[PDB]
Amino acid sequence: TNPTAFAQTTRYVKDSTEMRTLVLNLYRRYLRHSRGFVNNYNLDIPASQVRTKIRQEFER
Amino acid sequence: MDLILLMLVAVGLNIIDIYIMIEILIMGCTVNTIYSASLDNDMIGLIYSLIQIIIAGVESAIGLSILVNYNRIRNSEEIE
Amino acid sequence: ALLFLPFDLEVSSMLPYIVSIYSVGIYGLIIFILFLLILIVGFIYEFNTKSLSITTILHKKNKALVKNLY
Amino acid sequence: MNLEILDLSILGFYSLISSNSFESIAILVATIMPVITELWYNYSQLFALLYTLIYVGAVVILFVFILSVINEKEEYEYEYSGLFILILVLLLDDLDDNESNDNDYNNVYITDYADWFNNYNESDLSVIGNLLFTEYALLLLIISFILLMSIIGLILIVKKD
Amino acid sequence: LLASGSIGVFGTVIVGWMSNSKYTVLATVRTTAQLISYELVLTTVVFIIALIVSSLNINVIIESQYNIWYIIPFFPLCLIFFISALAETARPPFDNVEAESELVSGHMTELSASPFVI
Amino acid sequence: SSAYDEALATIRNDLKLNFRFKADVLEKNVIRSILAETKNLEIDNKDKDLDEFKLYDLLSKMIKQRQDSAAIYLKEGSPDRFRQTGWNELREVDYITKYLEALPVASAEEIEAKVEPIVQSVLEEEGELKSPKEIFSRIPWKVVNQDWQASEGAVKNTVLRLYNLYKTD
Amino acid sequence: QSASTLTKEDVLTRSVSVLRGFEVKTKDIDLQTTFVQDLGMDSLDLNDALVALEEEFDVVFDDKTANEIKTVGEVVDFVLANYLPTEQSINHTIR
Amino acid sequence: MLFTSLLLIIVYGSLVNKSHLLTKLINRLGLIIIIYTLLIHLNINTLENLSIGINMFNNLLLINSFNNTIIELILIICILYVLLISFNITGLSIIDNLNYSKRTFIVIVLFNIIGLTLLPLVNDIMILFIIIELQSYSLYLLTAIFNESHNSTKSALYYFIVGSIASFIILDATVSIYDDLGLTNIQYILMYIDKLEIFDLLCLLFGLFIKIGLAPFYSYSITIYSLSPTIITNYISLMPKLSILTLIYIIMHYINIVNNTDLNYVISFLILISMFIGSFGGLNVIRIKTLLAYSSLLNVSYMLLAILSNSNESIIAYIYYIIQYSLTHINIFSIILVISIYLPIMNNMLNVMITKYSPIEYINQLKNLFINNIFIAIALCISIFSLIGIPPLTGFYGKYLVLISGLNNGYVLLSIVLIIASSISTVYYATILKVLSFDTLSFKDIISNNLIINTSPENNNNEIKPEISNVISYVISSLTLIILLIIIQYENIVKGAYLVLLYNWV
Amino acid sequence: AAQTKDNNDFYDVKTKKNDFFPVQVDGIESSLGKYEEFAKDAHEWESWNLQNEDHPEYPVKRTKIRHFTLNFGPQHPAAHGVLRLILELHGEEILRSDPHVGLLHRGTEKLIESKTYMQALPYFDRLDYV
Amino acid sequence: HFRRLMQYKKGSARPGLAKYLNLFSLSKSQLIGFPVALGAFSFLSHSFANLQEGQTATGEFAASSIASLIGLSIFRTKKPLSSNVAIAVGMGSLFGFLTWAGNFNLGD
Amino acid sequence: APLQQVGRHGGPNKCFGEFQRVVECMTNAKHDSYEPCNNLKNDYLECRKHKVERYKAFLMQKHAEELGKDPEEIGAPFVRKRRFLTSKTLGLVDGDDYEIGVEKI
Ligand SMILES: CCCCCCCCCCCCCCCCCC(=O)OC[C@H](COP(=O)(O)OCCN)OC(=O)CCCCCCCCCCCCCCCCC
Ligand SMILES: CCCCCCCCCCCCCCCCCC(=O)OC[C@H](COP(=O)(O)OCCN)OC(=O)CCCCCCCCCCCCCCCCC
Ligand SMILES: CCCCCCCCCCCC(=O)OC[C@H](COP(=O)(O)OCC[N+](C)(C)C)OC(=O)CCCCCCCCCCC
Repeated sequence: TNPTAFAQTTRYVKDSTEMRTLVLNLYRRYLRHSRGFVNNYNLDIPASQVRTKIRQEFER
Repeated sequence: MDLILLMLVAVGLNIIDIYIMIEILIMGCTVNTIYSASLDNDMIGLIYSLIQIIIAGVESAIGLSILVNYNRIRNSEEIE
Repeated sequence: ALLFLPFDLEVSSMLPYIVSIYSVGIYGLIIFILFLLILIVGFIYEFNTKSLSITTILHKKNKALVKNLY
Repeated sequence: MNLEILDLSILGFYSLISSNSFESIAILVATIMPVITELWYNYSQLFALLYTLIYVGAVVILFVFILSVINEKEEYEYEYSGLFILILVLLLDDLDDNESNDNDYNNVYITDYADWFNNYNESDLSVIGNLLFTEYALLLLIISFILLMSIIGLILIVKKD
Repeated sequence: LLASGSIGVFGTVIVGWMSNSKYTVLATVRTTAQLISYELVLTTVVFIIALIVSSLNINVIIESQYNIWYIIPFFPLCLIFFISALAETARPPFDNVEAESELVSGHMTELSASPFVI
Repeated sequence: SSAYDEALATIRNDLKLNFRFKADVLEKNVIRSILAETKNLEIDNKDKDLDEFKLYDLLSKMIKQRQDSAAIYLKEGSPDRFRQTGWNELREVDYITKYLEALPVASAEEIEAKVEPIVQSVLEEEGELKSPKEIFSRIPWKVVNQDWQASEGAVKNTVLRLYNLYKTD
Repeated sequence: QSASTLTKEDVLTRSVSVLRGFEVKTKDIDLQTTFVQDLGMDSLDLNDALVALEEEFDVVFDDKTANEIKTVGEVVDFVLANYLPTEQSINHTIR
Repeated sequence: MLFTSLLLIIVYGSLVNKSHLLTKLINRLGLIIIIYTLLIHLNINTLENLSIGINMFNNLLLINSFNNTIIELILIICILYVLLISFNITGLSIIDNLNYSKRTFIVIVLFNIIGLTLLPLVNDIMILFIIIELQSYSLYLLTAIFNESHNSTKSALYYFIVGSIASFIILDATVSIYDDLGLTNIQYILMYIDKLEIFDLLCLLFGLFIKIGLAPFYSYSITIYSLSPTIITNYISLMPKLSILTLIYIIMHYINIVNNTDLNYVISFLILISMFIGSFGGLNVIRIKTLLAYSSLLNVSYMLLAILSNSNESIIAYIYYIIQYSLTHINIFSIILVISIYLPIMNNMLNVMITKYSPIEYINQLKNLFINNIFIAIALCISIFSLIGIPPLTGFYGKYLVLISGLNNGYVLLSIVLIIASSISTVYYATILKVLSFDTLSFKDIISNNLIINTSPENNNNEIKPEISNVISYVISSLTLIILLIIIQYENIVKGAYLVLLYNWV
Repeated sequence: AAQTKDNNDFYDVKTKKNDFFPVQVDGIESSLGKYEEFAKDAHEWESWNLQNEDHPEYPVKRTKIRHFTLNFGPQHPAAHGVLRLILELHGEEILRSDPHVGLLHRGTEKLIESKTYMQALPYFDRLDYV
Repeated sequence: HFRRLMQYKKGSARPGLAKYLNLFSLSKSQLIGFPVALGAFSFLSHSFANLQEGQTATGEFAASSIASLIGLSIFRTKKPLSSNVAIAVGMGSLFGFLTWAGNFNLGD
Repeated sequence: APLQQVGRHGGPNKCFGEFQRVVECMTNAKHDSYEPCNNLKNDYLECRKHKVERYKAFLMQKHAEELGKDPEEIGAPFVRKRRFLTSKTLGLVDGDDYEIGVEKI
């Protein structure tokens, strides 16, 4: 079998420095796909608002 | 209107639209052959018209295959 | 789909013979066979090349398990 | 009222404003239909039917290629044109429809006189086949040769193997 | 007869006119594939019958069968004509266009009321 | 500022034509880049009026910047895969020079036709030429806008070019 | 056609404008201008800027480069070396 | 023979398994087929019998001693071209395997040879249209034989579109003539040569001018020849011209009956422009095949002046010129294919990318050929000097015979312009020679182990290993010495061209 | 796995391995001058392109297009009830199948813990309900 | 010109069409200058031919250079005057040479 | 000699005889030049297009206008609708103005 699109293998990270990089990479992916989210889901807000919402969840 | 090449605006902006123009242009030759042959009561013109139709259909297929393979070349990664 | 056009024209080329079979006689009948015999080489060509198959993009091949023993 | 003039007026309007490739494959069908009907009603009903039998099969193959090559480009693009420039262009074009300048050949009507000598009376397709399969049999056999080349040509272009 | 029916094939594929319905689009591809299959066979079979009478008039073909019905000399062609007819009409076992279990309704999945009746 | 406003209208017009007729893409980058530097120029020179000479030094800096960048790339290679960055720099210099030569200012020959009598007259009265600083003194850097019709910098380039020709050491 | 038309002055100029629309300490941005010190961007602000600079130039920073970027000049270097025009349809080029 | 053997080869190629050796051996069978075709054609067709002009196949075809000579020339040049795909051009598999990877290569050539040989014989408008399609379709299929190549397919798309427009122009011209006269046979149409619109035949010539790359339609041929593989460009740039120009000569022979000087002026306008473009076009180019494309456009303009004058001196000029230019064309492309073995290998500025289809793509890839292979470099110099028109090479007599026919007919302007065009085009012909040789002394003592030829192994270190294969070397040697030493037999060869008649008789 | 320079979510720059020799070409010239003398104007000259599209390493930025993705969703006679089978097709050929279930997940296992053994028995009648 | 503007409006996002249209595009001063130069050429060629009871190479040299200079001063305004005269002398010489050689053929 | 101008029933059409007499004249060995066959060429071309005959009708119509002659008084009677080729127009003894049947023969 093959994994679905945009699938990552689960791994338990044991290094806080390596964990921090993985979080920052994922945060960039959320920002890049923000315009895609507005397109697919037909949102009534700009992609700029979507990126703001993403940052709030990462800031929590 | 013809001498200012108005036909260049009537042709669409895809490669396939050029193919359609060629078919229409050749079809104009066959209609002219049928018209003259019928007025003259001449079957040699109608034999010519039949030959034009078959031949014009051959180049339509040959040109299509070139365009088909041209599109395949672009979609060449085919990692699936 | 592309090869449909050459064969469609071949079928449409027999229409003159259908309504003139008697008049042309044996001469037209032999010419009619020659028309079909040249086109039968295209049929042999398509069979031998397997050009009328389905162009799949996946292929299932059975790998052999082997052991590089020491 | 010759209503074929109106049909070609609409077709010329839609050829100027056509944007995507589907509209072009419809301009082709919107062209063969006036040809087939006018051949049917004026000059040759045999070739009106031959056009339908051959061109339709070519049209569908043409249509199926549009599906495999449609590439999103012209749905979202913009065109400017202008309604006034379109209609003015079609008006100037409609002004001059005299393809020939022999006024007597275009104005004076003629007739033919029938005779009863042809007692063996058969269709035009039987005479066309009679000549094509006897006197111009070489033309037929070359056409068969060209059809064979297309069969080989299509395979050597498209087949990856 | 053959020319008129070929136009109906064109009218079927027009439903998937850059449509956003994937089942209509999937059905348009299958209509073309079936047309290529049956069109050559159905046309050639009728031409053999026309060749036996040396006429392209349907009434002459009927009246040519006074002493023999072409089912007896051309029993293989009657099967092939019927097989081609099933493929032309998209009737089972060749109902790959409107396959309910595959493409819900095929090219008709988006059609309702008058366009569906026609 | 009449000439400055007229000049910036042609640059804007060429932007409108470029979008209309889909002219060269690189030209679109040049005009868009000029307008941004013009936007910076307006902020830092308000109420002072904008003569074309101050615009002349703006386009002069753009021309000199890209020539320096082109020199490095045309010696050590462009970083892009198609190796076109170095030539792209020089292509933009041509576009900027097209507008530079359309301003109502003196050409290179007119400015040289006035400094060359000064460079020669310095050398004959003194014998040897060491630095251009002795030639800047005999230049009236107060009234070279309507008698010479040149900016402050275009005269500087003309002297530096002439000095390198005439220098004896 | 399928080649870059980018200059170092344009990429820097477009980079400065995109960085000017953010909340940075100073509007005076050059190649040597650092993100953490001169502009004052924390972890999240920096990646907002990188994605903003991605959209402007239609480029995508790799993960290794993005985590290790310090100065504005490094971005200009990256765009010049990696930018490619997007492929067009089979009809845009030949017609 | 051609038609019968083509059918066997078509079926046989699809039966046996696919391997490079089998395709190469099938190509050699194609070589035998053309040789037998030449022997059979020579055995039955003779110049003395065909002088009158003999009708065949219900007058659909008409062969005379002028048509017959071109047919034999086409068969001979096609023999030389098949040696390229039937033997080793370089001997290294990375380059030579391309010529053996397509099994339908030889089939398409045999398809096109039939179209090439029948086209000059056409005697009816219906068969003129059929044959010109048969020749054109095979050229498109040959241009696209390498369908895994992006440039090869792009060229075939351009070739198909332009060549279909020309064919429609050709068909539209014949339909207009049939509408005027109601006749299809050429000899019947000649009976009404004074009453049909003669410019309906200029439209027919215009479609033929597109297919030979004449200006202003030169753009597509220059583009196609440069993008196609060198093996493909060798064929498609020469073969269509042998047949179409011969057909143009026959059509212009009929046109001159009514002596319409307005038609002569339009053609002179196209020749004048083509000389200007052919000469000035090649001055600023870096690709060798783009340079040769302009050379082809220029030499076609020279031949069309002889075709336009259309007299007794024109038969000799055209016949001699077409023979010697075909040999020069074959010789140059043979050398270009061979000398890819001397290409340096990396181990970079401008990011120059070279593909397997066209290893020699730029003029400066011919650098130091005077050092790598002096005999081949001289052979290339002799061919280039022949294109220049340096006496007593074959190219000199070609220009001399063309000028005689042109000046005899009062074409003072075109004779002067071509001689100016020859001088202008000498600039880019000399640039090839400058690249080959001019840096010999400043580079003679250098260590070049980075060539493509150095990748080849050695057998025993006690044997002598020739660096170039036997067949391709002998062909280059033979053609170069023919070009060089034509003065020995020039008198006898030109006396033969005196006998080639096109309804001269008396 | 990881966003890289030549491969990311939105596009990739695919280059094949070079089958031919890495031929070196230096000193490009025309009959009127060297390449660098006209390279400024060579952008308009297609015959002056040094990069060949047939080369295996020719740079092409290709957008990552979603393959034809079909929802073989619950409203379908083939699916025996509620199955959102997500298929990525190449024409009609299946390339990847993603069966989405839980459209009939009713928490039977959770509810059973709240029932006695006798009360939980009818829940089993409704798992495989044929 | 107005036919090509329609082709512009029909498509401006296609670089291939735009590049080809820019080659054939004529400026405003060329749309006026070209008919004027050709009209002056025809007038002066016929006017001089009437003067000399026939066409001469000198008459064609004068007619072509003046017609060129008139057109050049219209659609080449932003070039030095001596540059336009240099082209006009070159253009006039070509047509004088064309007449001297007997046009396209000596004929009779 | 291939066949040309073949009628729809396989035999010679209206203009074949004109064409045949042109070929016989042009290929006869008794003719020094092609001048004798010039009138035969015009006759064949007149058989197809009737251009000179149409030109004569143009003159007669125009000359009748300038002398005030009525087109309906000097021309030939005609009917434009096939359904109204009635027995009264045809002149039958018991004629009528009712439409004739043209729907199905
Ligand atoms: C039984 C009748 C069937 C036809 C009835 C519908 C009438 C519509 C026009 C039919 C053909 C008339 C000429 C049109 C040629 C094709 C041009 C075209 O693009 O189609 C016109 C149609 C209207 O779209 P519209 O919104 O007006 O314009 C685009 C605005 N951005 O844009 C479309 O894409 C819709 C086209 C639907 C599919 C039509 C397929 C062609 C069928 C032609 C059969 C008849 C032949 C033509 C007879 C009339 C000739 C003018
Ligand atoms: C109505 C539309 C315009 C008419 C176009 C005519 C096309 C067919 C005429 C034959 C010329 C074929 C050459 C290819 C056609 C050129 C296409 C074209 O018109 O593009 C214009 C081209 C680009 O020039 P450019 O100014 O940079 O672009 C315009 C920027 N807005 O500028 C050019 O370079 C065009 C010149 C090409 C070279 C032709 C030279 C032929 C020889 C002329 C001189 C003859 C030599 C003998 C002279 C002695 C007799 C007097
Ligand atoms: C010369 C005398 C001609 C005879 C005339 C009739 C020709 C018919 C040919 C059939 C061949 C065949 O059924 O072909 C089977 C093919 C492909 O099958 P395959 O993959 O090759 O497997 C079979 C090969 N075995 C068994 C050797 C391994 O597809 C089919 O299942 C087609 C099914 C058609 C059914 C249509 C229903 C029609 C009902 C008619 C009611 C009036």
